[PDB]
Amino acid sequence: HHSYTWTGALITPCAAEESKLPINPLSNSLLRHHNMVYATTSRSASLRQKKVTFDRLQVLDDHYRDVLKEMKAKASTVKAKLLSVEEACKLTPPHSAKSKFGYGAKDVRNLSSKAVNHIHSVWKDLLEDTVTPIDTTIMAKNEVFCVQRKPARLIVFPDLGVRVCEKMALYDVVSTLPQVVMGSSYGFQYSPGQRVEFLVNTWKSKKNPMGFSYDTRCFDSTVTENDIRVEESIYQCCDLAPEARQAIKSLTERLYIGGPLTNSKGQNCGYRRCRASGVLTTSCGNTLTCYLKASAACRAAKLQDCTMLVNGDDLVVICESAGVQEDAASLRAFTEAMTRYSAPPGDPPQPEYDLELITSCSSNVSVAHDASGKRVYYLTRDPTTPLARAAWETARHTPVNSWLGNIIMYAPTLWARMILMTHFFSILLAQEQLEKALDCQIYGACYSIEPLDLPQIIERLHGLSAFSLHSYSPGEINRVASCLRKLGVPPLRVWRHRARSVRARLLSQGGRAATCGKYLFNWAVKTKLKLTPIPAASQLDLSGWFVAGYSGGDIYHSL
Ligand SMILES: CNC(=O)c1c(-c2ccc(F)cc2)oc2cc(N(C)S(C)(=O)=O)c(-c3ccc4c(n3)-c3cc5c(F)cccc5n3CO4)cc12
Repeated sequence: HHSYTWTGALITPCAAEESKLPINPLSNSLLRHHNMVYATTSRSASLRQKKVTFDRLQVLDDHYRDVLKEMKAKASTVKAKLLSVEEACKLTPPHSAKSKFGYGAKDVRNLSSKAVNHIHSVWKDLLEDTVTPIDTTIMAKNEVFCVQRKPARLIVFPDLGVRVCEKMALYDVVSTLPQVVMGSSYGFQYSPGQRVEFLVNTWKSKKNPMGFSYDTRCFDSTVTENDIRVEESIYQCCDLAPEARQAIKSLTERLYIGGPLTNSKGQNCGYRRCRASGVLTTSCGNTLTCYLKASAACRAAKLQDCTMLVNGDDLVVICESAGVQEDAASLRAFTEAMTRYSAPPGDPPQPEYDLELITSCSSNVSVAHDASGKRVYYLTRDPTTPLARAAWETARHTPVNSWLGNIIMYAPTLWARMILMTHFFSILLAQEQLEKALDCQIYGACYSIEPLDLPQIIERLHGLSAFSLHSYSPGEINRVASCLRKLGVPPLRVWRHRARSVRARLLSQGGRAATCGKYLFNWAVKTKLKLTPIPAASQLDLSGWFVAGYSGGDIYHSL
């Protein structure tokens, strides 16, 4: 019952891999301690192979099926549509992996005869054959990190044409079903502001609250054949088209339950009998399965009035405290129940009695005050990885503009404001590329964002508060200042002076650039300005952004 089977054929790269941090003329103005930033190469694969390969034992009790019965009752109310070849195509990222059958993401998007005809052929094959496994490619992910070295994380994905077909059958399912099944617990519906709003309102809803995060070790590898089959039965509860029922049935048996692994060179690396990293249903499946096992463990553990938040594999449980000795006991029962459902933790879960001490998705809640002195809750994180990736992106132009994702995800934070905005606007001005749109991958999907749109984007994701925050927690300020010392990043005082300049430079540019100057760098001035909401913000079409998450989803959005 192993998560993976292997042959001995190595996981081979598709290109040349740079491990050591590239050095520009701009590099030293951001990060001086270069020997601390590295990128994971395919050389590291053999170590992840070991970690992600283990046997899984599942013991399903009455709490599991009781919760499943309920999830299916909600699922039965969902009606989902079969996406047109044209709709799924228009949802393909432009720099998505090409097909082995002579067409690319650009071909797919422009609706080329060659591309359209193959998608039609793969779809037909899906409807006629429900048993032949579908091949997948195994790739080592080249991600940037800081010291104190991780091995290369792995991505399993099917051919371009299968990804278009997954979208036709399940894009509407993954979009509408999880909120119906999980309610306010489906994390992927919330904008960062909506999420902080949810946790606080939830933390407050409890007379005496206790919360904890639960992180399963290699969650993808803990997902079993029953788990994947159980998810299919949730999808099949929807009112679907017969063509969608068959295609979902086919994709499950032939791709989702598992299949063979192949490298870039095309050698059989082995077999997968667990969750694929690069399938549409990764984010959605992991959310439903994590919620199902967690909900059932709460019952098992007898946790009092538990509200939870599920985001893929990241889980947070906020419940009514029964007492410190009781909560800590209840927690070990939760872990024991979880373990039985084949989802044990990496490090054990700790009960927390302060919302600001729970960490999930590498983030935690913090406080600052808006212009009028009012306490404002925002999500923050340790700036170490965002800053090390920003240093990598200072010298190398990447398909993922980590820093732009970071600015969009963490606009109200001290560090995103003072360092990421300041540094990258300085670069954009120098290169005259403020108006040049950038594809940026955020925790799944790909977004085409024009930097000039950051003020209006931020206002709709965080509010005007983000441009007015001050009086940050000392704990936050110290986490940031220690990180800057660790990485050799100039002190925050240096960034306020540079920001005054970038601000002045943006204002002298007029229009949208001056709107970027006025709003993003208003913290830098002593003689502040009282900001108003931006007219263009309400006119931005953010439909389909936060309806759901799409891990290996291969989903694209534009403005
Ligand atoms: C179960 N755990 C949680 O729900 C999260 C917790 C938490 C839970 C309990 C706690 F006590 C303390 C923290 O913090 C999170 C931070 C998160 N960010 C990284 S952020 C600050 O919102 O941008 C996310 C998250 C996950 C997936 C996403 C996004 N965000 C996200 C933002 C985003 C965007 F701004 C534009 C476009 C796409 C976007 N996505 C697409 O996918 C989830 C969580």
